[PDB]
Amino acid sequence: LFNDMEELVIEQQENVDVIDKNVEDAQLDVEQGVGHTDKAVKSAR
Amino acid sequence: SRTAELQAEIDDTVGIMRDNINKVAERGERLTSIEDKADNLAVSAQGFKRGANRVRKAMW
Amino acid sequence: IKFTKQSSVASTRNTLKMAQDAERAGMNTLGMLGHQSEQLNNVEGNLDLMKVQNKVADEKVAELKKLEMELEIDRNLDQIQQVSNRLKKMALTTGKELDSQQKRLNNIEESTDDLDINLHMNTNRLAGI
Amino acid sequence: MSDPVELLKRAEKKGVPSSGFMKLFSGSDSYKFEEAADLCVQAATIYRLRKELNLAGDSFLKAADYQKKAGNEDEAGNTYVEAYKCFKSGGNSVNAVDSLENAIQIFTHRGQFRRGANFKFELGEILENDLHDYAKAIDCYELAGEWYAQDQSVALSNKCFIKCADLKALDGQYIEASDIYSKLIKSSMGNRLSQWSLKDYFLKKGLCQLAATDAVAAARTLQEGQSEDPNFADSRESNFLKSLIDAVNEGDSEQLSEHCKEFDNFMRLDKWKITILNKIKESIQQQEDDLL
Amino acid sequence: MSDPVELLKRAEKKGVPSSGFMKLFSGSDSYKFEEAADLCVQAATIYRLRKELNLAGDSFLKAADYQKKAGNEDEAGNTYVEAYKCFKSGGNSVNAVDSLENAIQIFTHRGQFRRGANFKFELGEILENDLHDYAKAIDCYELAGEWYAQDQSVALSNKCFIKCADLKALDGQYIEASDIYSKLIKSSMGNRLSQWSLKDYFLKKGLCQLAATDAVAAARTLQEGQSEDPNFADSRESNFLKSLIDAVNEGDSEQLSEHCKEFDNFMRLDKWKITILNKIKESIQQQEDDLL
Repeated sequence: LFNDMEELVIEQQENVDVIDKNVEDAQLDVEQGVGHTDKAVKSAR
Repeated sequence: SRTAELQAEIDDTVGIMRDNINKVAERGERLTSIEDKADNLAVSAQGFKRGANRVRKAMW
Repeated sequence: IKFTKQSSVASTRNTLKMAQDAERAGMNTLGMLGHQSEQLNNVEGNLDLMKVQNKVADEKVAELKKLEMELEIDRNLDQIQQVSNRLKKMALTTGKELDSQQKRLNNIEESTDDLDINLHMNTNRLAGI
Repeated sequence: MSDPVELLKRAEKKGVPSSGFMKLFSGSDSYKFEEAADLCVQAATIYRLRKELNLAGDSFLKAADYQKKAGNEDEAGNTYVEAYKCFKSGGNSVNAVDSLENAIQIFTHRGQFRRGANFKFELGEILENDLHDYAKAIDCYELAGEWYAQDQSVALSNKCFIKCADLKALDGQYIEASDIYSKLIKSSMGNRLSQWSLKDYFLKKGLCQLAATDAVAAARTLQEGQSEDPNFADSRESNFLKSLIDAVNEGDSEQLSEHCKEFDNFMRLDKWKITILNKIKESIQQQEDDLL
Repeated sequence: MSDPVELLKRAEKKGVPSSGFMKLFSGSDSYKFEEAADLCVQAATIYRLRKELNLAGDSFLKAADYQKKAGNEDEAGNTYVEAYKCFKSGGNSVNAVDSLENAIQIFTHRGQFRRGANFKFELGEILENDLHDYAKAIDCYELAGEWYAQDQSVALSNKCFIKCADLKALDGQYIEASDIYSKLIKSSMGNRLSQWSLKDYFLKKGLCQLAATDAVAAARTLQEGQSEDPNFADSRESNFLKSLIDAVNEGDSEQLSEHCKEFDNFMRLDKWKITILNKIKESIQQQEDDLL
């Protein structure tokens, strides 16, 4: 049962890698987007 | 009496760690769902960036 | 009598071996769970920053629209007991750490879903401006 | 709530492409297919709320078809995955298979090998368990493992290749199963985390080689494992495989069955090992029957 | 599907900046590089679909360079990660290293020390296994662990420090490796999850200091382990370290050989410890050479 637990954690490593990478990209993309809306508000005024 | 105590301790760890197996199965299901939703989140963030950029160009 | 003792010695040898190997399995599992805990801490931080950025996005979009054999048996049992104690501590440990990470992963799930919905809303609003 | 039948009828009406003279005055038909898809999605949601799951799957399939006609292939793949979820929860394995095939095609064409591997794996599961189409399941698991290997997913690759090797060995393809086990072994060397699978791996390889009557191959596999993995050298699996090789070389099926019982008492033989071991016994018995 | 070579040629024609008179009438070159990058990415996804990974990685590198020229540094880093993916899956470790270097520089330049540290660790692993660049991999691990300490990630820094000290000790640099083991001891002290790691650390530090002919240093390392860490006090590692210290105090290489044998008897020894202990024995032999 140790072994099965440990193998399930093997599989879950990639889940953790993908969540970190994807949430990072999402955060960065939203930062760029909020910058873009800030510039849009600046121009519209 | 020592060997019996060792046997009891091992049985208890077996029980604790079967519960651990069930918990890590639940954790794996949760992590799969979170992976799917974070792929969704990244796609949505890119779309929001692009739409905000297009609006920025529009008002300029 | 001698044969039975030899069988006991061999069995205690196997028990000690594969017990030690179980110790290893749990150990690397725990180091690995701590690694993934750190990664999930990063995920949580990014989600928090993203919530703040979506508040800013909400307000900006709103304005944008507005605009010898016995002895060996004994010693092998000694070693097995030591390892087994360490194994029990590890099992109680992994149960606890999985519990905390399970609540954390739940909250991560709802936070990601909420951020996704908010971003889709803001993108739909920006499409009409 | 709207009637899903009326939503589907309106979706069908809107989904008719512009033909003839009207094509000179009508804009891109993309837009029309987009609302046909939206109407189909609404009907699918209403069916899903009613637990009329197969109908929801059908509506999602129609929505995905219209999305494909609009050029929105990514949305089409997502909707095929939704149609899949509806069919799988509905017990309609055939339409579930069709949905994943379409979805995986869309995903692979878009360079999303990760998602395509996930769904190819799930498709293989439906083929193994629900439809019992083992051959194309083997194909699914092999290809998913290849896609995972390209992504440097050693682990998901290995899960797929375990399943592929097991199904191949059960189907009489012992040599190819042994070769997949060789690949899996080579991938699991040196990784502290996988050594337990590694012992198992060596055993299975030898067993296939005994089912192919190539006892020399079993011997070299066992020697290899003894040398390259100390944990396997001293393991019950190595000793058991030594013992099976010895029984096979002797032509003593009873000794093999005794060894199987002994190994069973200490480590339960799962169904797969029982099948392969029975095959090995049968090959022995057939050889005596010819020698008699 | 389009021919990827034609896409690359179109990108290359499109990769030429405006020079001279038409620069006065042509807009910013950013759009133009954007088009070239899109073409290269499309060609590279096609290459990836045909399993021609090296060409896909090269096209990723070209697209990343063009995007750097366009000012989209983050997309260039992502494309460098893709080039890494296809190069390492393609077996070209040197080009994967180049992609990792460019990506790490990009990520550090944008304040993403986290990505920098992760990919520095991947880079060091690739160097240790494929290219046997031990010194530069040591630097990679040290820098990764340092940036991880800057990121407050205890576990990542701890792991990177373990491999960093491992490589440093095996390469003759005992004092610095023991110093990193002291850092590992201090960072891991008081944590119940890293207890076992500590149990190993004290021993490793003592071993390294003993390979440096500083017997008093291994003695203080052992005494620190016994007094500070209760579990290590009763651990076989502490007893092995005292017995190593005693044997080298006596200069009895035979006794040392014996203690290696008993330590192997219950806990199979790892190549790191074998190399260090062989170096200690050979130091007894160099001492023997001095002894005349």
